[PDB]
Amino acid sequence: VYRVLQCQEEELTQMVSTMSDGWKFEQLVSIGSSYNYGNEDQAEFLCVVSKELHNTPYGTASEPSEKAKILQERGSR
Amino acid sequence: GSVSKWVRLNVGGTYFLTTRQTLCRDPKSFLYRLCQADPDLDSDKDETGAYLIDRDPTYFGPVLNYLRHGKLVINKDLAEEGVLEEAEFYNITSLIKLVKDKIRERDSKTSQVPVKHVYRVLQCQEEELTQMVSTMSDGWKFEQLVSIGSSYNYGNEDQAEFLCVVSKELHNTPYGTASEPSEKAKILQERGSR
Amino acid sequence: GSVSKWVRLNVGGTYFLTTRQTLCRDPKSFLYRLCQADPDLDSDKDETGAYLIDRDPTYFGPVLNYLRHGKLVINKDLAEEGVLEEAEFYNITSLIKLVKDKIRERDSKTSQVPVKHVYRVLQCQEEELTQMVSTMSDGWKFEQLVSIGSSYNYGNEDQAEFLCVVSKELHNTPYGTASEPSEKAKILQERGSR
Amino acid sequence: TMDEKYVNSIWDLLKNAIQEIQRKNNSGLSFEELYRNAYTMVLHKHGEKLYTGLREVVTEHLINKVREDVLNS
Amino acid sequence: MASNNTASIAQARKLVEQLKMEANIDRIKVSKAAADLMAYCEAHAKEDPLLTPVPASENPFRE
Amino acid sequence: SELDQLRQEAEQLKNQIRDARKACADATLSQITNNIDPVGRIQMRTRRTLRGHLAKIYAMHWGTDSRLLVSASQDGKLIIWDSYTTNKVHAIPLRSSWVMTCAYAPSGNYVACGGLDNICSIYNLKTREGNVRVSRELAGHTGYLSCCRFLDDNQIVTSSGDTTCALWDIETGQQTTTFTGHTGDVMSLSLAPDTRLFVSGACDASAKLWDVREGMCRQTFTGHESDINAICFFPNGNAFATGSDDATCRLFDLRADQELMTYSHDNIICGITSVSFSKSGRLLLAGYDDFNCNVWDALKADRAGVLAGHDNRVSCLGVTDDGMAVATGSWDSFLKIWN
Amino acid sequence: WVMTCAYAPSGNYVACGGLDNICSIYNLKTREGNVRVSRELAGHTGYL
Repeated sequence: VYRVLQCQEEELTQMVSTMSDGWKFEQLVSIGSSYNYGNEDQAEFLCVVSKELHNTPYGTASEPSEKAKILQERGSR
Repeated sequence: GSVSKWVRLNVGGTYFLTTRQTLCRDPKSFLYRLCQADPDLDSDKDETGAYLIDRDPTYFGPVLNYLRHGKLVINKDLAEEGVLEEAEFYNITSLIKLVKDKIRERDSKTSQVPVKHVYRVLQCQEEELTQMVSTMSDGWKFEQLVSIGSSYNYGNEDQAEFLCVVSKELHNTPYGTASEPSEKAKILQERGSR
Repeated sequence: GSVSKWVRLNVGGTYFLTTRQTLCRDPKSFLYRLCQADPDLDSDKDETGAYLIDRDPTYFGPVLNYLRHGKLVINKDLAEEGVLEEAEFYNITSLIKLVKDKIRERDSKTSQVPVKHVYRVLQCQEEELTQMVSTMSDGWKFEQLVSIGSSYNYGNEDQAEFLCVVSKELHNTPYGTASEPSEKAKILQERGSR
Repeated sequence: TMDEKYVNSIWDLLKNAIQEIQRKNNSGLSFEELYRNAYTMVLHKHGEKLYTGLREVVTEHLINKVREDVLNS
Repeated sequence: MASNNTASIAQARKLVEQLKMEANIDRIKVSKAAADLMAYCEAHAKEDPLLTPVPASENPFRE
Repeated sequence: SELDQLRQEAEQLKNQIRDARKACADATLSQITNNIDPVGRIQMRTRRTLRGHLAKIYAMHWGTDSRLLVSASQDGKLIIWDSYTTNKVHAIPLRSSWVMTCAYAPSGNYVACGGLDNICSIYNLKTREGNVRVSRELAGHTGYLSCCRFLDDNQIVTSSGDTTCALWDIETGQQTTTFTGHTGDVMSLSLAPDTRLFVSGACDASAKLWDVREGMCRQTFTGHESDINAICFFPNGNAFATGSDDATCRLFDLRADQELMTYSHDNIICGITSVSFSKSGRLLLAGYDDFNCNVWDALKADRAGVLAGHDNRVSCLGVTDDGMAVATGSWDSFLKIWN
Repeated sequence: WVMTCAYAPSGNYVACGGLDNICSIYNLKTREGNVRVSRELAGHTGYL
C-alpha cells in the first residue's frame, strides 16, 4: 500500500526519521512553485512511501455497508 | 534387544543405537511407552529384537536431540513445521511449546515486516558528496539523492545542494519491540517537538 | 569390526573407523578418555565389540573433521548450531569457540547491520554516459543516476551533468578487514582527511 | 510445564553412581552415562547444584569409609 | 531489605558516608580561592584569543 | 529500626557540613574589587555558519585538535565539521534516534553517542576501510544517556538516566565502576581538566563530584533549586560553574567546597542550557533557552557581552581546546563559530 | 477512506478510522522515537 506525504524541506528529516514500523520509504521528489522553485514556500517535496501487507492467503474483499457506499459516492465527486 | 542397557530402535528401517535413559528422559513421550515391555506390542523386528517404529528418520532426529541434550535443533533441510508435527505426535508438551514459540517468531518475521527499516536524511554539498558516499557507514544503504532549487544559487554551487536519503534494516520485529518508561525523556521529547 | 590401533566408534548407530592419534590429538575432549583404557565403561556394543557413543553422526561429522585437521566445516544442509552443540557435548573448547565464531559470522552477515555493500559516485556527462553505464564492471549494481541543476551552460550539458551512484555487495567476512596497525597509513589518512 | 520430576531422579542416580565409583565400583556403571547426565544438568543451569552435591557426596564418602579405616590404623 | 524498611537504611548509610568524607575535606577560605582564580584569569588574559581582537590573519577562522 | 539513628546522623552531619562551610566562608574578593581589570564592552562577530544540519542540534563537542567539531542532531545524525571550511569530514546516520550527546575521543579516533534508545554507541572514525564502522554498543543502563565523555579510548563515563554514571570499559564491552549516588536522574556530566574527577548534574539539583578511580562521590555541591542542565569545569580543575533550569549559574570551588560566584540578571530569565569557560576562564559564556547566549565576566558577573545570533535556543556550547573560538550549537540548525 | 481523527486529551495518542471497520490507535510518543501502531480496534461490522 502506497501513500504520498506532501512536505516542505524543513520537517523533511523529521518525518523521514520518524517513519512508522513496516513502512518502507520508496521515493522523494521536489516540486517547483510560483515563488522560486518550491522552498521559501510550503509544498517543496512529495515523499512516496509504501507498506508491505499480508492478505494474499486470506484474500481481500469489501464487507457490505450501505452507508459506506453512500459516503463513497459522496467522496467520489 | 528386548531388555538391555542400550536400545536398538528401528525408525523407518534405519537403526538408532541409543541408550535407555535417552528414551526414558521424560514419561509423557510416545517413546517412553514404546520403551516399556508391556501388552499391545506387535510391531518390532523379531529377528534382532529391535523396535520397528513407523516414523520418519528425518523428523525423529531433531526430536531425539531434545531428549539427548535437552534442546531441539532443527536442520537447515527439515521444516520446523515437521518437527512441530513430530513433537505433537510424541506428545512432548514442553517441546511442543518451544517449537511453537520458534514457529511463532519465524512466522512473525516471514509473514510481514521481517525488519523495520530506519531512514536518515544526510545533507551534503556537491563537493564532499562522493567521499561521504564512499565513507558512508557500514551497514547503511543509499536510497536516494535529490537536488534542491535555491535562490542562493540555482542548481550547482550550493552548500545545501544535495539531500541524500539513506537507510538500514533493523531486527526488532522478530525479537519484539522494546520500550521503557521515563518522565524526563517524555518532557524532553515535548520540548523537542515545540 | 574390532577396536584396535584403528578404533571403530558407534556414533548415533553408525560406525566411524578412525585412527587412535587422530582422536588423541588434544586431551580436552570426551574421546580422550575413550581412547585410554577404561574399566569405567559399561554402555558399549558387545554384539560387534564397538563403543556405542550417543550423538548424531551428522553433527559429529564436522567435529571429526576438526579433530583430524583442526578446522570446522559447515555444509549447506547441516546446522551450525547442531555442530555447535556437538562440540558442547564432546567438550573441545577451541572447537566450541570456533563454531561460535562461525555462527557469529553467519548471523552478522544477516544481522541488522550487514557487512556487505559499498557505494561509489561516478560522474559523467551525457556524451560519455551510456559508455560507462554499459562498460560498468561485473558484480557491481547500478543504484541511481541523477542529473544536476545548472545555471551554467544551459541545455543538456555540464561538466558534472550526471552523477551515477553505483554499489556492490561485499563478502568481507571470509577475506577479513584491512584494518591493522600501520602508522604511515594513519599519517596518510590524517593528511588526506583535512 | 514442570520438569524437576526426572531431574531429581537423575540427580539421585548421579550421586549414587558417584558414591559407587568412590566405592571403587567400576563394572556396574557407565562413564558415558554419568558424563551425559552431568552435561544435561549443567545445560539446565544447575551448576551450583552440581558443585554442592559433588562437595557433599565426596565429603560423606570420606566420612563413611576413610575415617573408620584411618582410626583403625 | 523490606524488614528494614525497604533498605532505606542503605540510603541513609550512604548519605552519612558522603557527609563523613565531606567533613574530612578541609574547606579553604573564599577570599583565598577567589584570589587564586582571578590571578589565574589575569595571568592567562593575553593567552585567551577570545580576550583579544586579533589581526586579520591571526586565527584560522579569518586567516 | 536502623533508619532512625542513621537519618539523625545524616541531619547532624548536614548541619555540621553547613557550619564548616560557612565557617570557612570568607568575603569574596572578586566581585568586591573593581580595580581589577573590568571586562568592558566586548563586541563579537561570528565567522562561520555551519549550516547543513536539518534537525535541532542537541550536543556539540570540539575535537582535541580544536578543528574537528562533532555535532549531533535530533534525528540521529552526526556531522564532524571541519571548522575552517564548513566541510563535513563525516556524516554518520545513527541506528538510534533522539541522540542528545556526542562524545569525541581524547585522540580524535572515536565518537560516542547516546539517546533515548538507552544505548551508548562507540564508532571508530579511524577504521582503515574508510567507512565509519561501529566499535561497540554498550547497553545495560537504567535510562537514557544524558551525556557521556571519553576518559580513554577504552574508558568512558556515561551519565545515564536514573542516577547512574557507570564507568564503562570499551575493551571488554562490560561496565566497570557504577556510580550510584544521585536521587534524580543524571542530566549532565563534566570532566575536570585533571581527568580524575567528574561532576555529575542531575534532577536532584545537586552536583555530585565523583572520584573516577574509586567509585565514591568525592563531594556534593548544591545551591540550585532546579535540575542541572550542563556543567563546565574551570581551566584549573579545582572549580567549575553549573547551570540549571533557573536563570542562575553558580560557580563552585572544590577547595572551598561551596559556591564561589553567582551569575544571573533580571533582564533575561531563562534556563541556562549550556555553560562554557574561555581559555583563561575569565569569560563565562552561557547559552539560554532564550535564542541568544550571553557572556559574563567569570569574576564580577557583569555583562561582558551578548551574542545576538541564531533565532532559537543555543542548545550546546563548546570552546576550542586553546580557547581561540567558541562554537554555539543551536536548535535552528546553524552552528555558529565565534572568534 | 478515513473520516475520523480522534486526538487524545493528552497529545499522547491519536485515533482514526474509516471504511475498514477498524479503529487505528497510534502512540505518537515512543521511546523508540517514532510513531508506531498501538492498537487495531476490530469488532465492528460497520465503518467507524
